[PDB]
Amino acid sequence: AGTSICTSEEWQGLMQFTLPVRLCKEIELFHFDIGPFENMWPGIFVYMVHRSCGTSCFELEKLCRFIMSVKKNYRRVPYHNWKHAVTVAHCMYAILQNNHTLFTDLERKGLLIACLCHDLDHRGFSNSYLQKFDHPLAALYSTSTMEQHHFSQTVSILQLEGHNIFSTLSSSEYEQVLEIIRKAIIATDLALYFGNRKQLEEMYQTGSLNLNNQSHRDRVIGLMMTACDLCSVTKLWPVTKLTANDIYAEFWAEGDEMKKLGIQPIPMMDRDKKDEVPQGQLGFYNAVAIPCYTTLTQILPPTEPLLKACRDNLSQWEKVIRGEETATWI
Ligand SMILES: OCc1ccc2c(c1)OCCO2
Ligand code: NI
Ligand code: NI
Repeated sequence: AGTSICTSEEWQGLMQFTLPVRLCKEIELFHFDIGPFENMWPGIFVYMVHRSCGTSCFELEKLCRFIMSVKKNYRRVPYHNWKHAVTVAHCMYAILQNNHTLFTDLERKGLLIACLCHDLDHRGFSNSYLQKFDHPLAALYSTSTMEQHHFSQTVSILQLEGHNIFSTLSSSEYEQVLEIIRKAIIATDLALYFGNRKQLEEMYQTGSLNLNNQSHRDRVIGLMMTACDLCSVTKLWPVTKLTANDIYAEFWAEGDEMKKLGIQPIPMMDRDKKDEVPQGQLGFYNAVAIPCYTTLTQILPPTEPLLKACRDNLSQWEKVIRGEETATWI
């Protein structure tokens, strides 16, 4: 109930934080895994913002309050949590650094912030669940239900005293950046990904894709958001596999609630159907992840390492299906 706010100790601590020198080099790479460095995650975000947008893009105090308050409004759920927020932001940083001048200063700061915020106050339940059981949120937001809520949470945090990192923008640039963030967060609704990707593949293959056309830009940015949101599938296999365990803990908890409401879940959400998981992953990679990174690589050639890693992980799920897995730790 209400919007949570960080403590003075929390944001002052982030302000004083210094990143270890060895990580500077690592943070630039797509395959970088934030996993082993939990205490450093908010500092890693400050560092990314500073490298991409400059140390004077945001007032430091407001930025540190914003970040630690964003952390506090992520819930202690197995997957859609603070750790996922930072992984997705780190992916966008790597895409931006590799394609820096294609995007405006306004886009870069808006997109890094949109990624950190894009799953804010997630409860561990899908849009499917919310709409099936008529949660109050599905009443307010008929489509892209959680994603409209995530944007609303983003705006609530900007409105806390001393948290508005965008105040110093011109009134016109302020409206523009909030629209960038809104569109980017809405785009993380995978329901919209399928149409967006299909349209982009068409525009690319006919050569009509034009980044000077606002509706095209919006679409490319949309696909960036998908690519960052799904980026666990572009890490090294052990990291990808561990994250999948977290995703499924959420799914299985949702399916458990459905059974309580008299309805059997989709197999993916049924903890009594774990044998079906590897085939389900194969279907997910073939239908979503591979086409996403394939199209993104056509449009932004330097994102190619995301696609190569995704392909390597598809191969590992194929090994699992064939019974060729080796020892795994949980
Ligand atoms: O982050 C990778 C990822 C996101 C969503 C998924 C997923 C993996 O696998 C099963 C369906 O949903
Ligand atoms: Ni989401
Ligand atoms: Ni997400």
